[PDB]
Amino acid sequence: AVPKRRKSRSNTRSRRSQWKAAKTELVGVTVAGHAHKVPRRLLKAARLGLIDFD
Amino acid sequence: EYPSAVAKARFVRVSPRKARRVIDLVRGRSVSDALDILRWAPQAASGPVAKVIASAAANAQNNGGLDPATLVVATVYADQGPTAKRIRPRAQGRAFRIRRRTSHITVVVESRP
Amino acid sequence: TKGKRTFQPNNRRRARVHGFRLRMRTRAGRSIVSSRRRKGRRTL
Amino acid sequence: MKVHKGDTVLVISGKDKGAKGKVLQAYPDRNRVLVEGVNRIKKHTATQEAPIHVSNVMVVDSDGKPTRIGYRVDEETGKRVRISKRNGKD
RNA sequence: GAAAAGUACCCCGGGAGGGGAGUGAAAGAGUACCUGAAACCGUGUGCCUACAAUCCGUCAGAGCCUCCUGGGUGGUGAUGGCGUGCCUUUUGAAGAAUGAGCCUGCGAGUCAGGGACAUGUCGCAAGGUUAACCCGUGUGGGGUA
RNA sequence: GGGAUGAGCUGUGGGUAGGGGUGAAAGGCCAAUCAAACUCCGUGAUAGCUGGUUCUCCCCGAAAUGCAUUUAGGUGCAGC
RNA sequence: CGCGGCACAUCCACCUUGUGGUGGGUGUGGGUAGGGGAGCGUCCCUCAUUCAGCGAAGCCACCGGGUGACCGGUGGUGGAGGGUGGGGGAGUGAGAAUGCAGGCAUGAGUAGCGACAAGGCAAGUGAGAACCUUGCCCGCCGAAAGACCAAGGGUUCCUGGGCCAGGCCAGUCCGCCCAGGGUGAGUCGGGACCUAAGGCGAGGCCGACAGGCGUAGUCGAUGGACAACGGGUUGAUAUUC
Ligand SMILES: [Mg+2]
Ligand SMILES: [Mg+2]
Ligand SMILES: [Mg+2]
Ligand SMILES: [Mg+2]
Ligand SMILES: [Mg+2]
Ligand SMILES: [Mg+2]
Ligand SMILES: [Mg+2]
Ligand SMILES: [Mg+2]
Ligand SMILES: [Mg+2]
Ligand SMILES: [Mg+2]
Ligand SMILES: [Mg+2]
Ligand SMILES: [Mg+2]
Ligand SMILES: [Mg+2]
Ligand SMILES: [Mg+2]
Ligand SMILES: [Mg+2]
Ligand SMILES: [Mg+2]
Ligand SMILES: [Mg+2]
Ligand SMILES: [Mg+2]
Ligand SMILES: [Mg+2]
Ligand SMILES: [Mg+2]
Ligand SMILES: [Mg+2]
Ligand SMILES: [Mg+2]
Ligand SMILES: [Mg+2]
Ligand SMILES: [Mg+2]
Ligand SMILES: [Mg+2]
Ligand SMILES: [Mg+2]
Ligand SMILES: [Mg+2]
Ligand SMILES: [Mg+2]
Ligand SMILES: [Mg+2]
Ligand SMILES: [Mg+2]
Ligand SMILES: [Mg+2]
Ligand SMILES: [Mg+2]
Ligand SMILES: [Mg+2]
Ligand SMILES: [Mg+2]
Ligand SMILES: [Mg+2]
Ligand SMILES: [Mg+2]
Ligand SMILES: [Mg+2]
Ligand SMILES: [Mg+2]
Ligand SMILES: [Mg+2]
Ligand SMILES: [Mg+2]
Ligand SMILES: [Mg+2]
Ligand SMILES: [Mg+2]
Ligand SMILES: [Mg+2]
Ligand SMILES: [Mg+2]
Ligand SMILES: [Mg+2]
Ligand SMILES: [Mg+2]
Ligand SMILES: [Mg+2]
Ligand SMILES: [Mg+2]
Ligand SMILES: [Mg+2]
Ligand SMILES: [Mg+2]
Ligand SMILES: [Mg+2]
Ligand SMILES: [Mg+2]
Ligand SMILES: [Mg+2]
Ligand SMILES: [Mg+2]
Ligand SMILES: [Mg+2]
Ligand SMILES: [Mg+2]
Ligand SMILES: [Mg+2]
Ligand SMILES: [Mg+2]
Repeated sequence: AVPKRRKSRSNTRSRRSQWKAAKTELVGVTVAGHAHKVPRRLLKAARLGLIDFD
Repeated sequence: EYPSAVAKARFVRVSPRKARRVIDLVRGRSVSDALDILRWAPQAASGPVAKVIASAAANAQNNGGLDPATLVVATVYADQGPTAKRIRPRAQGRAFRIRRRTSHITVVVESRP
Repeated sequence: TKGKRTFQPNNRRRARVHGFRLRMRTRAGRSIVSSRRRKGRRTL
Repeated sequence: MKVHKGDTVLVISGKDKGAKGKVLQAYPDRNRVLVEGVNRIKKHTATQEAPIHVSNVMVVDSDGKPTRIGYRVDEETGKRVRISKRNGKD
């Protein structure tokens, strides 16, 4: 099956605006005396210093 | 109304739509917060955009001489650059068209309380 | 003939069927060579 | 060409009107000359002078006033000698 | 760009790219470069919009917003009515007949001939006109076949 | 799945050329094209057929009938 | 019907009573094919005139205007040509031709990312590593998924660099990009030896011409003849050094 007609701007945008990135939950951590912000699931690794902070 | 700095990353090799997907997470936040979200966003476009905000913040602090801590990405937007054109062979002798889309990413940060 | 394409290269047969000396052996061939010179083809 | 290297010329058109100058080198193919002090170009380090079109300079007379020049024959060699107008010297 | 004067130096960046400086009349000319339209893609913003069936407009019309002096612009448009795309081709198409995704550019009664007919107009007029050709820097003057 | 010492398969080199070739014959094949290849040229072939033919306004404004027609979805003349 | 604007045809009265204007009547003004009439806009030329680096064209916005095509003004942008009028001439107007070229949408961040051998960990390099390097485990082919030659390709080989294109992801890697280097023969495979099919073919025969065929001859390997083995070595050649 092929598109019968081109979508209007409105219909294309209504669908397309729903393609967005999932926001990551971020929490504050303090390792080595300095503050940083990391995803919550990576807090354990952040405290063990296993997270390259860039 | 607020002192500001601009950075542009021109002809960056990411689709404008994917760049927009990753900048909609950081539009309007502080520079430090935006850099953290982009650090932790799995989307590959987060890299280039992150260094665009970093460059804008650096311009603000070095050329503008203003405080990095009070700095917010006021307006970030990705528009389309030139698109390269490639041919991908398909079945039965058809040749389809691939588009290498590039982006121009503009960031304006301003300093404000 | 499954899978075998029409052009099987062989430079000696290319030269003996389409080569310059083959062209020059007939008036039609010389006409072709002069026509390609006149058009300005690099390859004659 | 009628403007050679050694002779001094006066700029008659451009930014530096009335600029006395001496031709460092002539480019007859491009019809330009390099003149001392003319269109001082501030080049970024890592300030020099850029060539000026020969139409914009007139050869000085070595007797003051600028001039157009023509030629005559010296009768000794048969060579055509560059000479001035306004009493047609040198 | 008139001229490479083609952006030294500093800063972010692995680079790309950019910012500040600097050159330039101009960088609203930065070797992706004159002018820089449209399609198309964002970002910001004013109004509307999540109980409504919409050829997408039109007329009526509140309310907001904006800019000027209750009034008038400009934007929007709750709500009411009316309202079956364009082209081709058909007796008849909104048609579920054809063609068109969009924009920009291009794409179709032209020219020749003392041709033919008819007309408008102008010159000369019982006449009119030359053709080849000849002579002239020409578009002018000759040239009666 | 069929043949697989044979009317076998296959390499290399060669020959047959377009009303011609070749065909254990299917109008098969002759460079992904074959009831007559391909290219260039005649050539801007021709098509009573289909499509298209671009700015404006003002005035008037049809026909889809007759006759004839290798004619009937064309055309001539008439009618309008 | 009322009030106002326009137009066409026709009539009547004044003004050089037809080139016709003015006023007033009267009638008329849906329209496809089609006929007739009158105009708008673009470009070029000529003549005159007038703007233009104190800013032309083109483009954009806004405000105005005309019965229409359309027009003007102002501002922005821009950087060298325009405006008006009498004429002259058109490659003079597009929305449609499954029209042509280019750019860009829609589908859509969708399908797909090319065999059903299968990857993993540690370490390294690096800005960046699922994919590159090293080691080790695991698995797969093994009448090939191994090693070679011919044809074909043409430098893809090696070294050192590179990493925005390419590689169906990424890439620090690469058959990609760049530079330099690299192929050594009396014996190998060919020629300088031989001929097959077939090709060309002195003269020749035949044919209006074009040309066809062919003798002598001369080519033409896929065949005949012909003298090398083993080992070592380079980053890259080796029956060649
Ligand atoms: Mg194929
Ligand atoms: Mg001059
Ligand atoms: Mg700069
Ligand atoms: Mg600047
Ligand atoms: Mg300056
Ligand atoms: Mg300018
Ligand atoms: Mg461009
Ligand atoms: Mg430009
Ligand atoms: Mg509601
Ligand atoms: Mg209903
Ligand atoms: Mg309505
Ligand atoms: Mg009809
Ligand atoms: Mg029908
Ligand atoms: Mg339809
Ligand atoms: Mg429909
Ligand atoms: Mg039909
Ligand atoms: Mg269609
Ligand atoms: Mg079997
Ligand atoms: Mg059996
Ligand atoms: Mg068997
Ligand atoms: Mg049959
Ligand atoms: Mg075939
Ligand atoms: Mg035939
Ligand atoms: Mg003909
Ligand atoms: Mg009528
Ligand atoms: Mg008729
Ligand atoms: Mg009418
Ligand atoms: Mg009426
Ligand atoms: Mg009509
Ligand atoms: Mg100026
Ligand atoms: Mg200006
Ligand atoms: Mg023009
Ligand atoms: Mg206008
Ligand atoms: Mg203007
Ligand atoms: Mg202008
Ligand atoms: Mg004009
Ligand atoms: Mg004129
Ligand atoms: Mg005209
Ligand atoms: Mg045209
Ligand atoms: Mg168009
Ligand atoms: Mg079209
Ligand atoms: Mg197209
Ligand atoms: Mg889908
Ligand atoms: Mg999938
Ligand atoms: Mg694969
Ligand atoms: Mg690792
Ligand atoms: Mg096994
Ligand atoms: Mg075995
Ligand atoms: Mg290699
Ligand atoms: Mg290498
Ligand atoms: Mg790469
Ligand atoms: Mg890649
Ligand atoms: Mg002979
Ligand atoms: Mg022969
Ligand atoms: Mg022989
Ligand atoms: Mg031989
Ligand atoms: Mg052999
Ligand atoms: Mg080797």
